[PDB]
Amino acid sequence: ETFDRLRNAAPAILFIDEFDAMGAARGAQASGDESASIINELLVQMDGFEDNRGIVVLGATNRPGAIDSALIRPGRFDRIIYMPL
Amino acid sequence: FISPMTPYVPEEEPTRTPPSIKDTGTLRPASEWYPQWMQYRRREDNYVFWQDKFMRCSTDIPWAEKRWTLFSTVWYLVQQLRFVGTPPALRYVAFLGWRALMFQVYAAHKALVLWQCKLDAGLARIGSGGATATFSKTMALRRLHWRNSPLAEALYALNLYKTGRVHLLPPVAKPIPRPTFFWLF
Amino acid sequence: NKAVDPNINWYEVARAMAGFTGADVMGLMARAARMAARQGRHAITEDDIYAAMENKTMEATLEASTAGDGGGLVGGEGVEGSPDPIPPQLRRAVSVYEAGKALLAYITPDYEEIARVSVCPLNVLTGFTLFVEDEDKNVNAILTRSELEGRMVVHLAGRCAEKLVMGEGQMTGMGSPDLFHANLIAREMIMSMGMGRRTGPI
Amino acid sequence: AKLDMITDLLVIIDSVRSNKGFVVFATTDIPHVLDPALRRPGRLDETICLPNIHTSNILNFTKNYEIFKSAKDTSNFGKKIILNEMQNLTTTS
Amino acid sequence: SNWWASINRKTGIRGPDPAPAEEHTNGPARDIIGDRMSRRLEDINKAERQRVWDAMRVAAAHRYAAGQMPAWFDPEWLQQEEAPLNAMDRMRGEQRRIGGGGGGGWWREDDPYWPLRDWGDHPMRWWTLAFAAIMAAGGLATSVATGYVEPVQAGLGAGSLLALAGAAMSDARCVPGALGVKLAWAVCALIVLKEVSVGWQHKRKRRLAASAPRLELTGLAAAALCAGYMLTDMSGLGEVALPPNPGAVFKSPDVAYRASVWQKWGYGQVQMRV
Amino acid sequence: DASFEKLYTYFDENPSFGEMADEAMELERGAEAERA
Amino acid sequence: TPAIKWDDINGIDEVKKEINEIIEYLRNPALLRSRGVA
Amino acid sequence: RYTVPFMVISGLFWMIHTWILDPLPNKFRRQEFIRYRREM
Amino acid sequence: KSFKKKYKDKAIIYYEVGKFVLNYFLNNQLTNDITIFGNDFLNLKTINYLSLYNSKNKILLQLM
Amino acid sequence: NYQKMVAFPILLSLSHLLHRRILYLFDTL
Amino acid sequence: NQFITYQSWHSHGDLFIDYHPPKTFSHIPALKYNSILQQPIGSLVCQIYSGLFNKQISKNILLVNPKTTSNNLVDYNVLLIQALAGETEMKIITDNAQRYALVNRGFAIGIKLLREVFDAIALNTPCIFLLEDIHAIGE
Amino acid sequence: AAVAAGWHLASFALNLAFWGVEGMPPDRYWPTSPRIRLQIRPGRYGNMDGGQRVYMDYLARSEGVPLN
Amino acid sequence: AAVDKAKVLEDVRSIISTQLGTELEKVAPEAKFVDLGADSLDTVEIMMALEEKFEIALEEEGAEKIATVQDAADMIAAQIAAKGN
Ligand SMILES: CCCCCCCCCCCCCCCCCC(=O)OC[C@H](CO[C@@H]1O[C@H](CO[C@H]2O[C@H](CO)[C@H](O)[C@H](O)[C@H]2O)[C@H](O)[C@H](O)[C@H]1O)OC(=O)CCCCCCCCCCCCCCCCC
Repeated sequence: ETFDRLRNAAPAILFIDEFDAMGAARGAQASGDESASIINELLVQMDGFEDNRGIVVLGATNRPGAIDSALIRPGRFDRIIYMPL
Repeated sequence: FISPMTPYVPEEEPTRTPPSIKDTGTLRPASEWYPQWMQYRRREDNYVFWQDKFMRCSTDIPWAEKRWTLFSTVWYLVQQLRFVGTPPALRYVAFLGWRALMFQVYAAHKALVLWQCKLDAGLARIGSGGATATFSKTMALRRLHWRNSPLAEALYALNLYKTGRVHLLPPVAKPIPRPTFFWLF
Repeated sequence: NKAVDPNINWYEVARAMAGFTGADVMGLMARAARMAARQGRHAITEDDIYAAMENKTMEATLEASTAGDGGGLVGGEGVEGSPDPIPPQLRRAVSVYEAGKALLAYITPDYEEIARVSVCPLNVLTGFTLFVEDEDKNVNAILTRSELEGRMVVHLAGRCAEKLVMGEGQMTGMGSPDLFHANLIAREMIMSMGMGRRTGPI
Repeated sequence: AKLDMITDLLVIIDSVRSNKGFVVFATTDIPHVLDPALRRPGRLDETICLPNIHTSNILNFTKNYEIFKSAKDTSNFGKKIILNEMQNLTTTS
Repeated sequence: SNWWASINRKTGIRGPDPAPAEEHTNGPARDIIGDRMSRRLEDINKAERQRVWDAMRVAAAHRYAAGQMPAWFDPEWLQQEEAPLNAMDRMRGEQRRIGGGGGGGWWREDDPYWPLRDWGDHPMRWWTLAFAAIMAAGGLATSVATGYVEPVQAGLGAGSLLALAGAAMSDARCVPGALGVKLAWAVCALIVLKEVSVGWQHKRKRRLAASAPRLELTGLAAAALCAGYMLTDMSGLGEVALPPNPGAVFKSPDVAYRASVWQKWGYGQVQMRV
Repeated sequence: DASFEKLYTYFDENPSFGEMADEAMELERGAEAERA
Repeated sequence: TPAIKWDDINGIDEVKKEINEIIEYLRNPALLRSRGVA
Repeated sequence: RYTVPFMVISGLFWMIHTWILDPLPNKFRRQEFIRYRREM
Repeated sequence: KSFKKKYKDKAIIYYEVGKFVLNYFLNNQLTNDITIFGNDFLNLKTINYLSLYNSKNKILLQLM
Repeated sequence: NYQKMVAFPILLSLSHLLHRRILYLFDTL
Repeated sequence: NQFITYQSWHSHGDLFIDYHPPKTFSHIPALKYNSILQQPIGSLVCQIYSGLFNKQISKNILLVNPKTTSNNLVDYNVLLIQALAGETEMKIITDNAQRYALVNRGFAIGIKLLREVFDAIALNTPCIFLLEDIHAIGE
Repeated sequence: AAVAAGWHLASFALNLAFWGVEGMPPDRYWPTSPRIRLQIRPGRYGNMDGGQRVYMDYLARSEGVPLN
Repeated sequence: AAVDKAKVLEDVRSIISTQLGTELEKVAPEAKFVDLGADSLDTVEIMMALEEKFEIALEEEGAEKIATVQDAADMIAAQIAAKGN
């Protein structure tokens, strides 16, 4: 529903904070149907088919190496910006 | 200014794909799959049999063969009807018939080349008296491999008929480049 | 089931395949069909099967001598440490090396007999002699001093031959694994098997 | 770390031969740590080694050059016509 | 003969044969990468240098015709066809290694295959000039003899175009040569088309079966000239074709080129996802 | 007498970038005109 | 949907161009594709 | 006149000819197993 | 102030000039028609090839 | 001339377009 | 754009079948200079274009690209397989074997997941499986 | 009538010589699924949990197994 | 390209013998075709048969200088080596 609303109001800059809540993989959390379903839906909504014209998703994270090999694959979140001091 | 002896011969881009590594060049049908000389070569140096398929059909396509024109637009329909519009069974039986016919026409061309060798000897006698009565085996293979233009054939025959000189050959004919007329073909 | 040449002595081939399971045999026939395609044939011959065994050995060595940088051993690549037309001096040295190894394995009595000898298999800058063992002769447990000393002679044979032919200064580094193997046999005879006269059984 | 997954990966890879229609490509950068059982026939036995590409002249200039030249015609023969319009003693042609 | 028993490990081990051969270097880099890739790299460098030189002289031509050139520029340098570096490399290679048309004519004494020598012109130059002459003469004679004006209008009018094409084909290594052979083919194809579709007005007869546009000697000669152009040389100006489709650039590695074709073909705003 | 190194240095200082780069520069100029 | 300017940011210098890429992608595509960003 | 019955005959024959003759590339058993194990 | 700049610049340009002079002389002034400017940075694969094969002269060429 | 010469490319194009139009009629249905 | 990334044939894991990637062998000029690649890649392409790859016996092929690339700046194994699938216009299903490196409470959940994936890809034929980093589970 | 029926039989025999899929390349313009060809995806309205059960039963019947 | 010259010579001898009438023995490497009594046109027919058997293009310039069976096999083997390129 978030991505459908975004595709309605579609030039847009959806900013997601604490991406490690959903951008991580199995580990110290109970990785069952829940995280798999939300990451599958994030993958298909970011990927294609539903054309995301004018939609940029800025994901804030502190551990990019903790981001799964599903949202790094060329065509998901390939661009990465490091904020220096 | 920087004239390097030989007058600079501009090397244009190729317009036709180079002939396949399994070709014979002699109007004879090529082999079914394997060109039969690989058995006389070492293994793992026969890698250039698929390296002919690549760069003959994938990676070294001449850009003159990628030209979009009205003739190529029409010809796509013929090729589409041949490949996806005609069953491979009927294509196979037509392929067998064409192979047999091409073998027969190659035998006919080989006999014609041997007769042209006999005519070569006859014209080389009438023109040098009776001394030179041989014939050029390199020119025989040149006729067999279709490397001669009709002008070259006529000039060589005339040359035999009035001065002899069997082993003085015309230049080898260059490959015919692909004709292009703007957007037409 | 498949297409093979009928003039194949499957016993001699199975003798060359001493120490194999059955799925190993199956996969070896599959890659023998691959070598038949490489040579340009649809049918499999015993030459194709022997080339499959050589290809397996060379592939096994190549996936231990390229894992990160490699060098020299895989010639014919078109990249940095691998000239594509293996130079005449290098192929002469490889031929001399493998001819010396084959000759000194032939003239050594009671040795493993030669099935094939190949110069630069898989465009690899060394030769390869396919040696067939007699499992029924000395099972998988028996080594005698005659066999060990003959193996030492045969493994030093290639570098001795290339030293005699190409000269002392033109010897290449392809004799290093065989030299280390001869040194390994001598080290196991002296320090492990207790065949030293002065060292003794310790 | 319980490494019993190897003896099930062997069965999983061996079950592909009973199947038909698809092709599996298993990629790795370290074949030495691979299980030798996994290299047995009926399993990932056929190997296509792809050597390194970071070759300063060869597989950099040739690579980038064919990649650039395969994207467009880059033929400018007709643009040489101005080389035949240089000695007109006029203002334009 | 007992060349062993003197083999010394201290004074050096030598065989009976006095050394194998010599060692050929041809450069450290060519030792490193080998042939078939040194050759490929050399051909790539030569082709790229020639392309850069041709682009440089075309751009220098455009700037010199604009009067935007510095005072040291010599327009005669634009007559240097080969790249200077390739010309120098060819000088190095050659210094380290060593019936009356077109040109002359010898006729069964010496140089017998003189017509096949590259004289600088197209092979069909004298054929198209002769066809222009006979077309103009036949059209004038037919119009004088009958009174129809289609023979002279479709006579001299096409003969002038064929003569201009034959003039342009006198140097068949340039854009005028390619344009001349294309113009000559267009004129001969138009003659064949008119002859086999419409016919000749002065050849109109009473019966419908006697009208019969057909293909007479003029159409046969024009079709033979067309086939002569196709079978001798027509390649050149092959850059002029229909504009590339979005289906060409679907697998193109150039995002900029794919987007340019996308925008030119009206799509433009379709997501690329590459 | 080389006298073409002048041409090479001149065309390295003032090169021509092709029709595609001309189109890209036209797009950039239109963007700066519509933005600034 | 929530409700100091860009020039008020001074802690970054080089990555401002990479962020400017996002600004120009949202304000003007097919210019970003002319810079190779599909 | 003969179009409709021949079209019906060909339609029935090609309905049979992708269910029995020329099905999926001998992977029907794997598909049915997937259906057995996925109804949990 | 600028003499140190002159010394440093002269050292850098003479290093580069001598390196490319040696590269041209070895790779070109010694089929084999187009001028090739071979490149340095031998890797471990190249080092292994030149050490296990070739000769003392061919190693000395790389050292030059 | 032109009798079965201006017809064969046109009939070829008509056959190809007709087949693609039947496929696209299935697609729109 | 005929390049699409639909879900599996079963659909409603998420196998993520990739249809017609926009790649060709012109993307790899390093393929024409490799003697090892020509025979298997050309055999696969000609089997696909002939249709025989539909009815052929499935096979596993190991690919080796040694670890010299800085970070993940375009892996040449996935580049080559994507070029194969794009040239042949064929479904390609990619996966990483790291995601199946799971052992919990003495049981391997990643093994069951990989078995489910290998049994699910059996239904979307013809296709090209691309299992990357087989060393992660095949140690 | 024999000529008309022979024309129809010739068309049917041509289709028989076509037979299956062999000899035909895969086409990026014509995938085997109309949902691939068009852009048809299920969304928020319509999909419900029980629909998985119904989908399972329809897929079992379409594959040809009498289990549910 | 590492052509098996022994195999090439054996098949060349077989072709020469097969065309003419002699056995495989009489066709020796050093034997001249003239010795076998193949006429000029017959030598040409033998070159054609060699081309047909090896599926290669014989090097025209130099076919007037094919004298020995060894020369024929050497030119053929050089062509087999040069075919792959
Ligand atoms: C043991 C089995 C018994 C039968 C087998 C043999 C007996 C009869 C064989 C067929 C009939 C006679 C064929 C003679 C001429 C070939 C016809 C043709 O035009 O040429 C056919 C060509 C040749 O095939 C392809 O041809 C390609 C193109 O080459 C040639 O392609 C053309 C050949 O026409 C041009 O001439 C061109 O110049 C030349 O380059 C390739 O080179 C290959 O050869 C191959 O791929 O095919 C094409 O392009 C066109 C594809 C469709 C045309 C179908 C024509 C005939 C179909 C018969 C079906 C009836 C079924 C009952 C069985 C009984 C058979 C009567």
